[PDB]
Amino acid sequence: FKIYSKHTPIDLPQGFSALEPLVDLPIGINITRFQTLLALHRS
Amino acid sequence: LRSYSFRPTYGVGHQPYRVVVLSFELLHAPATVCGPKKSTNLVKNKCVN
Ligand SMILES: *[C@@H]1O[C@H](CO)[C@@H](O)[C@H](O)[C@H]1NC(C)=O
Repeated sequence: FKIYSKHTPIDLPQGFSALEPLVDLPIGINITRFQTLLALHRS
Repeated sequence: LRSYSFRPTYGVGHQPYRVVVLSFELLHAPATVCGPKKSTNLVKNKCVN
């Protein structure tokens, strides 16, 4: 399970930038679906 | 369930021995435990293997 990422400070804009590997995890796990997590408004 | 009665006056045939069992094998996952790569220095400017 590999993750590539990049953090560049400033609808998506227009440009080219290659992303570098961060981690590589020998898990073995199968994936068919995913979701996301968000920080709600409470205060 | 029975108990033990270890005492420090016993003979060798009853003294409590500590035993640990190392059961290890590979999986098709990447090997998360290797061995030693033999130590050795590094030379320069020589045709070497
Ligand atoms: C992932 O799912 C496939 C079937 O879609 C299965 O054949 C395969 O063995 C699974 N992989 C693992 C690592 O369980």
